[PDB]
Amino acid sequence: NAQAEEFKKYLETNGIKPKQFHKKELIFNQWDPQEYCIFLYDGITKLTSISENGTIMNLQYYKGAFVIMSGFIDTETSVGYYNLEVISEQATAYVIKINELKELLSKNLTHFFYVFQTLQKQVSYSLAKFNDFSINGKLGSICGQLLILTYVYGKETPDGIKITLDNLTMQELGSSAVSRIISKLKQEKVIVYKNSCFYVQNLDYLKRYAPKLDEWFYLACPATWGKLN
Amino acid sequence: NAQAEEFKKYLETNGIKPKQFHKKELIFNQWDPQEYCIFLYDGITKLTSISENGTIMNLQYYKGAFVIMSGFIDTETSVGYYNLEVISEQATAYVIKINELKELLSKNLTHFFYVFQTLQKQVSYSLAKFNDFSINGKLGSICGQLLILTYVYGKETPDGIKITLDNLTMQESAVSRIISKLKQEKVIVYKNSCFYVQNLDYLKRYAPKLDEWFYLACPATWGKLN
Amino acid sequence: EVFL
Amino acid sequence: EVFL
Repeated sequence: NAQAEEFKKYLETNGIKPKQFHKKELIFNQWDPQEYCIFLYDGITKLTSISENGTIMNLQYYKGAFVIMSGFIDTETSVGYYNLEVISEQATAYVIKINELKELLSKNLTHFFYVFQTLQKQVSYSLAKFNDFSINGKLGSICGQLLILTYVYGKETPDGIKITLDNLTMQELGSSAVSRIISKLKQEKVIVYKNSCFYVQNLDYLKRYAPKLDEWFYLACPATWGKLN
Repeated sequence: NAQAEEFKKYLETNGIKPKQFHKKELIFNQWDPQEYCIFLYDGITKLTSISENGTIMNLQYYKGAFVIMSGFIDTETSVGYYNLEVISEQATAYVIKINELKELLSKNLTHFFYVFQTLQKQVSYSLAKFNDFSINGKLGSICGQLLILTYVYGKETPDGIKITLDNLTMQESAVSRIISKLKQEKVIVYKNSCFYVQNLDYLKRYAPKLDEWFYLACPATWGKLN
Repeated sequence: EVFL
Repeated sequence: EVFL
């Protein structure tokens, strides 16, 4: 990316340092009263929540570059008791206290806008995904998720668009009724599970059944959307 | 709400004036080439999208004071082909073109933060809804929705907390069956065309994360029944 | 506020 | 970016 790298160098000019994490570590946790702004620069993470039993539920996955905040930018209070867990083997993240970012973001507007429109990408992402469910149910939800992963991670290959994610990573990505659905979707040759990776053969099928997540990605990341379209 | 009041004053201060909106009018639509930042000061609205076929899908509702922006603040392109339809009898809203908002934001940051944090509530709201649903299946989602409605529209009454939204919006397979459970369980009561609640803590038990979210995002309104 |  |  371009604007993420310019946000990186802006943070480094002002003295914010990158921290490195390894799988399973928490960049922030739901018990820390200090709330943070994480500029995830490289790696894959996931937002989790722990219930009364103590089981972990995964709510959202984020790849670098992206911004994740544990608190409201002004109140500094929790937006939800959530943990940000690393799942990629290693991750690079800039951890900024919620207090300081307001002063950093004020000095430069273009980098404010950058954080602003990352929230917009998340808001619109959630609305798009709800929508595709409201139209096609879990078929729309699963095709939508496969379409995003294809766009972000695809490499065209003889067999299909390989979703070049790490074996361990895709396994945990995909309580097993969805896998059952996958075997149904597989039979109609939209996807093939080959070389220990998913290969998409009919992207148009996914786009037709998950249209608003396809629209979302086009409006939110047209350059990425353009390579496979 | 002092903070919402502040925003309303600040935009006027700079030369922007409120617009009134009758029910069914669109403050913006999905075919407009121009994107807008809407500061919905009063009234109720819904976001909608229209499919190829032409079917309307309701995606979310907004009560004032709130901010809805149809374009990315930087690129000025659509965040999604959505319409903002008034469903209350009337609504007052300030309609700002997305290219003009950055000039006001070029001046001050305090206000800019107020809008930033409204997005955060939106983000956490969707995360809260996913969590409850995943934990308590469809029972959690509807009780989640009833509890939010109970927090914003809930009126203490001897029969029970009345969800003070008329039949128009209250009526707006599985859902019918789950609701029958709720009424059978004496958690909810349906008299005079709108639901009443007598086991608020039952809704709270099966939508706990959503209850957490209202507490953290709208801590005054939460106080009303806790 | 938000809902639904 | 965001996914799932």
